[PDB]
Amino acid sequence: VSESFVAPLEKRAENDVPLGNDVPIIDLQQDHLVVVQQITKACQDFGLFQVINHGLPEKLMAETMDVCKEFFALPAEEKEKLQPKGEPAKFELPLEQKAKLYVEGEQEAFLYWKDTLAHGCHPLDEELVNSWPEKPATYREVVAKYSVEVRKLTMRILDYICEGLGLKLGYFDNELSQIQMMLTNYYPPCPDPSSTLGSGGHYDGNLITLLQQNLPGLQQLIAKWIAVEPIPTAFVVNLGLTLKVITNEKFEGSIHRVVTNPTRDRVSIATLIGPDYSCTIEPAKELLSQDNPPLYKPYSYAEFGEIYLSDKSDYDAGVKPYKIN
Ligand SMILES: CN1[C@H]2C[C@H](OC(=O)[C@H](CO)c3ccccc3)C[C@@H]1[C@@H](O)C2
Ligand SMILES: [Fe+2]
Ligand SMILES: [Sr+2]
Ligand SMILES: [Sr+2]
Repeated sequence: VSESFVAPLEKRAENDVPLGNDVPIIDLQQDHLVVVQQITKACQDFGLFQVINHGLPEKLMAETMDVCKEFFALPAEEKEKLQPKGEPAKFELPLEQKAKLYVEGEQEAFLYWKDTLAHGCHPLDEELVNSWPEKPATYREVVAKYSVEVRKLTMRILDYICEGLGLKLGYFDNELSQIQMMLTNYYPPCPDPSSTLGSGGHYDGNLITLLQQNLPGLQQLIAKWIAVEPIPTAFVVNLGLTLKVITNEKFEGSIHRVVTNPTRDRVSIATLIGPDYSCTIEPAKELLSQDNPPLYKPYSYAEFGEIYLSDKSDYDAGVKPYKIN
């Protein structure tokens, strides 16, 4: 592989990462209180769980994976239409909601073995959808339906979380969930998987992420890495750094990475829901007391975003400046 993609020695993945047998798989068609309790335990102990029988149509999940794979099968001349000034966009502010192809890495500067299609999904209007990919022909109609359904499921999970925390229902149904970035991640086969990463270890900076996958490669840090079993009809729920802060660390954030494969490609669909850049983030005042003092001072999501996207010296470098007590 090009030296551009060689990860620092300490960040390279070992070849035999064990299956995470303790990753919670939560059936959302259990009794209401059982679902609340199981989600609450998973958020407190792990910060990563899968949801099944989640009410999002399996046919739509399959049709969305199909059109996402079809997009990444498009020729160069079509993909160039999503490369501003002839190259992929960077994950930096301002993060625009129009569709672009993105490159990502860390500055021992190296690049992730990954192509990402990203666009906003909320609110859905003619202007936003007109800024989505023109090809494949069915991308817009399928992904419009998918984005509405994934948001519906995310808001159900956030209200289960509200009941678990003792927050009012709809606590996150506001500016805290206003941004919905859909990241379609393409991992082509890699000649040297021992030296590269599809995605370096990270928290998602946002509130909550739902991830759809068909093939292995996703791993979680529990200094022990575990493999997250692909269930094609499930969503992986990753709690973000923003929810870790708002819950005053009552909930864990998911630290995860993606490893490369020498033989086959992989497509994942990540729906990243979180605050508008104008938001002020702080521990929920409703949960604070002399026994539970705030561990973070209030901060600008925009200010956090700039640090989160640039400083990868530590997983929580984004929130380090705002730590108190
Ligand atoms: C591996 N990368 C991490 C950083 C970046 O994330 C983003 O771009 C999100 C998109 O909501 C973001 C969150 C919080 C602040 C700024 C950006 C792109 C991807 C994600 O999987 C997480
Ligand atoms: Fe992520
Ligand atoms: Sr180009
Ligand atoms: Sr257009």
